[PDB]
Amino acid sequence: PLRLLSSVHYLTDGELPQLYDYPDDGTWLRANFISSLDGGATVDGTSGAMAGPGDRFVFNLLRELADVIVVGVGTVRIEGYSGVRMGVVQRQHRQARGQSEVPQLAIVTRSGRLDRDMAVFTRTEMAPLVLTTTAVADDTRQRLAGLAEVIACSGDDPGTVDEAVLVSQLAARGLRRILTEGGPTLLGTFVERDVLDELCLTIAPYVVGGLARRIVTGPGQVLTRMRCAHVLTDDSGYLYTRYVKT
Amino acid sequence: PLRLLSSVHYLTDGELPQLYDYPDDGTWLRANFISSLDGGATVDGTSGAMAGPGDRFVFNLLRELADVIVVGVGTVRIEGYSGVRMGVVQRQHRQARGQSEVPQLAIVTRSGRLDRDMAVFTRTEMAPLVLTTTAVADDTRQRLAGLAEVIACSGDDPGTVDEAVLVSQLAARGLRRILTEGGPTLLGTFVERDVLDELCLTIAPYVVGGLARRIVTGPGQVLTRMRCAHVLTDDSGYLYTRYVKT
Ligand SMILES: NC(=O)c1ccc[n+]([C@@H]2O[C@H](COP(=O)([O-])OP(=O)(O)OC[C@H]3O[C@@H](n4cnc5c(N)ncnc54)[C@H](OP(=O)(O)O)[C@@H]3O)[C@@H](O)[C@H]2O)c1
Ligand SMILES: NC(=O)c1ccc[n+]([C@@H]2O[C@H](COP(=O)([O-])OP(=O)(O)OC[C@H]3O[C@@H](n4cnc5c(N)ncnc54)[C@H](OP(=O)(O)O)[C@@H]3O)[C@@H](O)[C@H]2O)c1
Repeated sequence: PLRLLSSVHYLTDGELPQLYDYPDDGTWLRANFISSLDGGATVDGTSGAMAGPGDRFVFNLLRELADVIVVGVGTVRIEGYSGVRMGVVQRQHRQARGQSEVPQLAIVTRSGRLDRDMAVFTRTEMAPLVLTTTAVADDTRQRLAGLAEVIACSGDDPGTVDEAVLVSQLAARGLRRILTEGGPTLLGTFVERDVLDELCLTIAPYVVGGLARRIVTGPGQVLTRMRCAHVLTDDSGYLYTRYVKT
Repeated sequence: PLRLLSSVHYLTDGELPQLYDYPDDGTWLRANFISSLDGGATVDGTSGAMAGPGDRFVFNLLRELADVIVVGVGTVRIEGYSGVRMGVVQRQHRQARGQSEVPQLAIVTRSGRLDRDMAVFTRTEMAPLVLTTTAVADDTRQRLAGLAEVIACSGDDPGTVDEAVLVSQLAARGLRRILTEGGPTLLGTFVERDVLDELCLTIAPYVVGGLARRIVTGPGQVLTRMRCAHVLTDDSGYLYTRYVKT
């Protein structure tokens, strides 16, 4: 029944993208998170502490592959989101694949209460998308004129975001290779709404104790089976897993 | 940097214990938990739903190997703990290793408010240990006379349990191969107190959303590095990991 996993293959620069390729067509919502062994998403309020040697490799790759990075407004402020920096070689590979040189950032907010003075609009090569509700879209649009394209992502209720709508709105703009890196609330809603296609999860070899929240938070409770596509490791005992929805 | 993990070896009946052996001497506190990809310890309030094909294999093995199973009084009630059932072959292998035929159960409680009428004392081959505080030990001892050996596990504060003391009290009684299966509060305190030597964690290939709590709960925040001793898998995409403290 049980099989021992072992390192059978060293990954170099180029086999790595293959492992994390998006499907050749269709919208694909990929999440990339890190957590402790005991499910803590945070250490001292952020994720960067737990980050593996591999983790920044993988984190960067997934960004390189994404058409858009979708992020909750909470993570933007907390993780200090600025523009998606692509290095010269990253830009090259993106252009080679026919994508823009830098992935778009898309910020999800139900409230739309994004300060014009927010950090996220400032140090960036590209104006973010703001994914919000039909209700607040117009005001948000005017308030953020010149700083962000504001997109209504309501489905039926104009006062909330419909996550499948959100996904289709991004697809609608050719941003079908979607990466989300947080936060837990956002991820929680993707999970609740069953629109998460893939979870790339770094499991950091730490226990952090009970204080930390999980990589998903919120009222959602589901039981979505996923298929383990791969587990990578490094010498530091990290697991870089990639699971795709059944 | 990254290595692809793959199934290199089929585990049979007998190589499995080797992977999960306790050190030949010394006290060893091993936890065995299961969680979802997104760190949920529970589904609908229990853990059994997520359980792999492998998971009951491993769960049983770890029990077979343990001198004592330490459990919070919460898990006892919630998971419906009765006596540790060992099958005839399990008993045999335990005797072969010089252990009692059935592992002892040890219930941790600060309050000591264990009903004499509790389920845990009833359907069992062996009287449980009750690990509690110096303060309530005497009353708990009298109240549970005939049903459980009550052991004070205070260190300095007689009103709380000192987890290192708890471990030594079990060692003191020859129960040095310790398995805990919960709950999160208990595990949280083992983690807080840095007495957890090993975490065997089943990662079930599900996301469950934000409602679930983690396999550790409580106020504790630590950053304890662990070494990945092994990752096993099955066809169902479960990971049966074993991490030992650095
Ligand atoms: N371990 C990891 O991998 C990881 C990764 C990322 C973040 N984190 C951590 O998690 C924490 C942040 O948590 P968080 O839950 O507040 O982050 P968040 O999900 O990014 O932010 C929450 C806010 O974003 C908006 N939002 C999220 N989902 C939405 C939805 N479905 N529809 C409309 N708006 C939505 C809402 O904004 P409005 O209030 O404006 O409506 C919501 O209040 C930080 O500590 C961060 O470091 C950890
Ligand atoms: N996914 C998994 O692998 C897994 C495994 C096990 C359990 N669970 C789940 O977790 C839930 C139970 O959570 P829980 O935190 O209440 O379980 P718990 O830790 O077993 O029970 C908590 C209680 O046990 C006692 N306790 C725990 N740690 C103690 C300590 N260091 N010192 C003194 N007493 C201590 C206290 O009893 P007193 O109040 O009497 O002082 C405490 O209130 C259930 O839903 C269960 O299914 C999940």
